[PDB]
Amino acid sequence: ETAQYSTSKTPYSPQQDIRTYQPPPPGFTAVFTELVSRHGSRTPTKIDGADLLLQLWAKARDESELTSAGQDFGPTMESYRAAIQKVGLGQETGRGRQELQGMADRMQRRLPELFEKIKKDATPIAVVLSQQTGRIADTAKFFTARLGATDPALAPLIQQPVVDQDLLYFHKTERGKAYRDYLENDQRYQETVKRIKNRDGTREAATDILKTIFTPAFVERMEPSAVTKAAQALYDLDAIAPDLSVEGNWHLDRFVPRHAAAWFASIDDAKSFYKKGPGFEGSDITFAMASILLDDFFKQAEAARAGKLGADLRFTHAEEIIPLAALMQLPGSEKQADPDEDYTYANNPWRGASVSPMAANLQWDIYRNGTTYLVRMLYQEKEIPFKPDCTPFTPGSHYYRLDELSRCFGRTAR
Repeated sequence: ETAQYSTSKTPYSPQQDIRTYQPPPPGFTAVFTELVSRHGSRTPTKIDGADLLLQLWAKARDESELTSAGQDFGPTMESYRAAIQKVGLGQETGRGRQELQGMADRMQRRLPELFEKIKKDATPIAVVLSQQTGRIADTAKFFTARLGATDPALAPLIQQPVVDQDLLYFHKTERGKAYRDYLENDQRYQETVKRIKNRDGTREAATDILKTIFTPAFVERMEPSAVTKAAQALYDLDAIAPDLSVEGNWHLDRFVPRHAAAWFASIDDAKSFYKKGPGFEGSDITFAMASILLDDFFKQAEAARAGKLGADLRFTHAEEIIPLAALMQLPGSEKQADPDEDYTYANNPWRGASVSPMAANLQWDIYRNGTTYLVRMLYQEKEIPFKPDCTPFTPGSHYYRLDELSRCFGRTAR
């Protein structure tokens, strides 16, 4: 566990040791692999919350309304702010680099026979991006540079990156138009978000957060709206602090009680569940747009039978991984909400931390024996089954015939 209450800011950790994956059936050897990964751990995209808190802190300091621990909040947040600005807002941290390096390491150690075959055949390793610059391009570079550092003979086969916004940025392209209209205009969705936001408990959690730093009287002198906003800002900065573990340790949990973090995490997860995840029973508005990416996993696997491509490496955002997982009914995303019963941690398994942590990723390994192609799926590098109407190669197996997967996803008849 890299973090307990950070939802989709949770830093990455592989969820299985590669030595415990099921081995491929006898005579099957790796011939293709393909990946889609969110960027690694990053800084906040905005600094305004840090300045809001630093301005509030300076006022309480001047009024002599700081707690004992609150004395150190100013220096702590100034230091944290400076580290964020030195990395750059919305940019990859040193932990994010380490995350992608680790994923590259385990891919090469998991499929040594594939990378030998790729060098034998001179087949390319494609690299595909959601956008041309930023944390996305750096994420890909962390991964591909590690592949080439471990195996310099692989480096000339790794292709220069290309951008495919329909494939890896669909929530912001034309594919996402109906989805965005739904968010803006659907009354049931708007009512549900409002209900989540108005859950009783935020005011108490917010005051519990501010009271680590400020006297109760200072907190009561604030406008309630300002209490909510400052507490949210501090929860957010505490939530993402683990992403910056390489840059420092600011012990921001001093200022966010655990019960308050748990509350704010449950609010974030509920909102994201409806905005981006499985959503309401019977509706695919939040994730049908991801069909192009599921399509592509199939398209590239079938192409690999044609011997063209060695591996396909794709890099994108949570806003692509989350809907892909709901569309595929991956573990954690298989349960849509009854409209008469709002999402809660008790009635639904969906969590940002497990569905879409930083460097959230899905991988398919394709193995061949004669004319038979088997697929094994890794999710956060845990070996997982496909949805239950897909039949494994043998009972209990995590390997699936590629033509069985095409059938059970409706691409073919049999």
